[PDB]
Amino acid sequence: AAPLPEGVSAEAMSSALDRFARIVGADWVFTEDKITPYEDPYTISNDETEHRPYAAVAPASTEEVQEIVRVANEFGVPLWPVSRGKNFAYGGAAPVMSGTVVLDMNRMNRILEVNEEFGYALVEPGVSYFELYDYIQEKGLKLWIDVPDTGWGSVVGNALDHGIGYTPYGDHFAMQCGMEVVLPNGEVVRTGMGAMPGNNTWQLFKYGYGPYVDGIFSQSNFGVVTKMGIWLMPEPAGYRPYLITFENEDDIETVTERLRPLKVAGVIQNGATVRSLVLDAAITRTKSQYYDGDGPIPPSVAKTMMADLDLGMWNFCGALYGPPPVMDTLWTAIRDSFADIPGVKFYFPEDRRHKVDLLLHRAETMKGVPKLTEFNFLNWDGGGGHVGFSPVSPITGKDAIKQYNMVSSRVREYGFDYMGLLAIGWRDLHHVTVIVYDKTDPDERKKLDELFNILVDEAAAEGYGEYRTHIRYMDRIAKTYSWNDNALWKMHETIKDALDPNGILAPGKSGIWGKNRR
Amino acid sequence: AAPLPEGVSAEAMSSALDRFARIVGADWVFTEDKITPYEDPYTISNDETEHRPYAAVAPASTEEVQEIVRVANEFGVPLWPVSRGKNFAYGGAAPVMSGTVVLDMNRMNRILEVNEEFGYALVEPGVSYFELYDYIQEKGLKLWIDVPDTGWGSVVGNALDHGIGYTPYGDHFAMQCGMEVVLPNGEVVRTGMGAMPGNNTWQLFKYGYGPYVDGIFSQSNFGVVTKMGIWLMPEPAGYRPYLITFENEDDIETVTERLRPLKVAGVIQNGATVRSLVLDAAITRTKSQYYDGDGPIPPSVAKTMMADLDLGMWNFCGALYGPPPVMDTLWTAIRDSFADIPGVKFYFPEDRRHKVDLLLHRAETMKGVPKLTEFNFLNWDGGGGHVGFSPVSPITGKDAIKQYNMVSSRVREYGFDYMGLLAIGWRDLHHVTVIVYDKTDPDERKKLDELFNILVDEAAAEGYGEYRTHIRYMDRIAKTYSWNDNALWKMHETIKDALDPNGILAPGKSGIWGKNRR
Ligand SMILES: Cc1cc2nc3c(=O)[nH]c(=O)nc-3n(C[C@H](O)[C@H](O)[C@H](O)COP(=O)(O)OP(=O)(O)OC[C@H]3O[C@@H](n4cnc5c(N)ncnc54)[C@H](O)[C@@H]3O)c2cc1C
Ligand SMILES: Cc1cc2nc3c(=O)[nH]c(=O)nc-3n(C[C@H](O)[C@H](O)[C@H](O)COP(=O)(O)OP(=O)(O)OC[C@H]3O[C@@H](n4cnc5c(N)ncnc54)[C@H](O)[C@@H]3O)c2cc1C
Repeated sequence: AAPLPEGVSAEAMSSALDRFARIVGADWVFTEDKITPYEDPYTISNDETEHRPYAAVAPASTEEVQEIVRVANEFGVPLWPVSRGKNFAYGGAAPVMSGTVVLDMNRMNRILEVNEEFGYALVEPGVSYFELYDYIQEKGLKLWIDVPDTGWGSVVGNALDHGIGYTPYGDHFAMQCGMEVVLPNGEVVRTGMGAMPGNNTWQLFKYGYGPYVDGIFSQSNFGVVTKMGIWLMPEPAGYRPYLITFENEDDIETVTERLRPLKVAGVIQNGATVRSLVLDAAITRTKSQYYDGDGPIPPSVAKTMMADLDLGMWNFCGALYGPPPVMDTLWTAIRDSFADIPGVKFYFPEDRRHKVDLLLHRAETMKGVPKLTEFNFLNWDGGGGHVGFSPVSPITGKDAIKQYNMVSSRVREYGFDYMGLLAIGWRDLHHVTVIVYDKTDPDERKKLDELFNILVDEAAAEGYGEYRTHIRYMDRIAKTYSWNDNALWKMHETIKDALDPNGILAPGKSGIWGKNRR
Repeated sequence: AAPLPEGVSAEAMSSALDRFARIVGADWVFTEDKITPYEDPYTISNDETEHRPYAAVAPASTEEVQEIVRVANEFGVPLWPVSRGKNFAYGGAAPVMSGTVVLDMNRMNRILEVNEEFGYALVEPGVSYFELYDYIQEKGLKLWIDVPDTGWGSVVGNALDHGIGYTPYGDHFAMQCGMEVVLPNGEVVRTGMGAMPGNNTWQLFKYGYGPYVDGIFSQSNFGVVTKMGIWLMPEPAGYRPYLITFENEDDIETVTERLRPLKVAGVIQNGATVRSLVLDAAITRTKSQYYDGDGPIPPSVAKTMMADLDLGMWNFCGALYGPPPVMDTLWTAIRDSFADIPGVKFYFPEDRRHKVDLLLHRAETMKGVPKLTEFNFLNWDGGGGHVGFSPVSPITGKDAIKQYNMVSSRVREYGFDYMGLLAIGWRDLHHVTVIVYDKTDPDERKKLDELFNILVDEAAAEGYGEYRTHIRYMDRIAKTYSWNDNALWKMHETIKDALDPNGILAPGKSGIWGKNRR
């Protein structure tokens, strides 16, 4: 069902696939029926010709990657690199442009080094959070990792896409240090201290000397990353996870105001996440257990869910790290910041009367333990796919309540339950909207797509721009960053054409196309 | 005395200078006698044709910068951008290539915003640490800045060169967020959230969307930065600076071993700096006050200096930040790490019996107060210039003692006093050598240059590479990063040729030349 990419003959694509099998072995080129796991699991498009991978190649080594790229250049065949291809909600493993060949690097799954005394790992793209965690536990190394939830994905791939987690080390790409890259011309480079032969500092110091370029290979089609370093947090002297609940939907305004100073100054040591009722309820319950109506849940049902589950309309999870005197002092500051809000409640794990419970689950994540759960937002409405919209805004009550109002209104009018959170990294607020939908139903897919377009449009007019998005929306989000007639993308295109003149790496990633396709 | 740059006619250079004065006004083009402050203050070269600026232009605004660059392209005339041009020990304001016109941006000195609730500033390149500090004190804003010592320089220029300071915010470029850049083609771009019109998040979130490119404009000739954001630390709830001295030169091995875990885990909240006797003595004394010999100081004199000044052979300055219970807990951990070393002593300010004193001075710096001092290493030998060599290494005793041994041996054999420190950022050790010399004396200049070359060569063979260097050595340091036949510089050159095909921005910065001069 997948078309050849525009400009590429069937002869060309056939020679390429052939030379690919000479490079990796015939068993490691997939076509035809074996392509289905490279499809987006959470379909949005109703046009079945969109975002369709033609083929996949799975190399064993950096140098194989290089040969493939050289062949790609030779026949004009475009590649879409994935590390493990678990980018669910963002298109999974699927390309922007139909007919692109997937460059699957899952087989390159070596943990090249884990260093306990300097707190780092050097990993290939195939390495999962589960495998890294399991390695560390197995060797008994006193290190924590930082994981998404749910905890599927590549350490490399998630970091390159600017992914996040729930410890002090939650900004994954900020913790990156050193990479090896195959450039679009097939040359291989190492960044930072890795460009110096005989260094023992690749993972100890980011910059090296000269222009700092690691960042240009994140959210990018400027090269293929084959090795990447990441800093790992030493196991702390203590760990106390907490949940603060708030009774009223309006509380999120004053909560955000109080969060701002604690986060700017670092009194809260990890990202602060304040989740709406449904998002946290969906960890241990489904909709049909509280309401049989087709549409979003009414208020009386909300109050029932709150009483059963000991949750609020807003649910703030964070954690304390370090020696008990430190944790005690920080807690005093945090708790005092919220004590005077009517209806507030404060919980540590021992205060949770349920044995299967939101805090108990999130406590795992904020300690860097990768988990899958039986229930999460995906099962709230008995199944479906999801998409997320997570634009950046200032940490103010005004911005938080305005986004909650704007988004919840539209989401509910479209027939979806509102599932949103307010996330704070350091100085950055994100109102994150999660929309679960029936990806098998074309009428729902249309509604979802339309809702998504409108949410982005209306958010952008208030000055809130997206930092990470699905393959289907990459062009749209790029057009948000339109200052001076798209001057920044004009520079990205200049760099693209110099590094990749034949435009063979992931055409359209981050809205970057290349001279032959612009 | 300054030659035209190679390839540029006298006609061409004359038209350019003319059009420059049409752009900025005739009063803001300097030539002839007014060029002398653009010379390197600490001459190394004995060839007086090297590193000589032909002229200087001082624009008032971004858009003037753009016009200049467009004219530079038109006549083939190369520019060397400076923010304030206080890069002393690195060449001052002077270019790598003689005949380059200095683009002096000192007049662009607006503090565009200082935001107390979100802890940031947006500054133009002319803004000094002194001016930023003075602004904040004047408005009574509860923010600290992070300053070099001595505290001259541009907030922008120092950060772009990967400069450092002495608070938790000591990695200046890591604290950068958002910039405006004039590209070598004269187009203007804003990075991150600044590329979205109507954002209020330029200084709140680094990435924006897509490839992260801010880094490529650091230590670079890829564009001219005209505005830059930087995060500022909220004033903490307490501040306790300390000095730990060690009696024996050999102690630095075990000291580095003990520093490693404290720094990796962040128990020490700022950079750790362990300075040799002379470097700290030179803050309050000169050589001739303790020894009249021409050569380096003997051991008996060292012991005299230690007893007078309450200093050791090694002197560790750091500081505690936050609420007293936190500072108390961290101090316990730090002090216990070193208590068992024979001859160790521990001081807070009230324990220093001298009123003019190393700890009292460094206490200012580790609180982000910019200062000049009457005495520092520059006056140790009655005057001269300086150069520094600060390569990266792992935080081990073995690496520290090996570098101390290697460097002190050669430095002393050349007739200089050893002045060195062990600096730790987070995971990175730097043995920093400071060499003070008589920049007026050509025999000393020759010795210094030779010593410098040899120190770099021998360090690099042990796997220790430099991250920041003088204009004279930029090509040399680039050749350190030589893996895969200089593959990283080959990529930098690809980017240079695409962004700057006429090679008019700072030819030779970081060893990056451009097609017309390679
Ligand atoms: C229920 C749910 C919860 C989620 N929770 C989180 C969360 O808490 N935090 C979070 O950050 N994300 C979260 N996500 C998003 C996503 O699932 C994770 O971020 C996941 O870790 C990303 O997949 P990956 O690691 O395999 O990346 P990949 O799919 O391997 O890579 C992502 C993209 O990066 C680029 N890329 C990858 N590898 C390379 C390479 N080697 N060289 C060049 N470019 C490359 C490509 O553009 C690729 O499409 C969630 C998703 C869902 C569905
Ligand atoms: C005694 C002594 C002590 C020192 N102590 C320290 C210290 O503690 N910490 C430290 O970090 N340094 C230190 N230094 C080095 C130096 O003095 C400082 O780093 C100083 O702040 C740098 O000068 P500047 O800020 O004006 O940078 P500039 O000279 O303005 O800029 C430096 C370089 O960056 C580039 N550049 C600058 N601005 C731009 C722009 N807008 N766009 C593009 N490229 C640009 C150019 O390559 C330029 O040559 C010390 C030096 C001496 C002599």
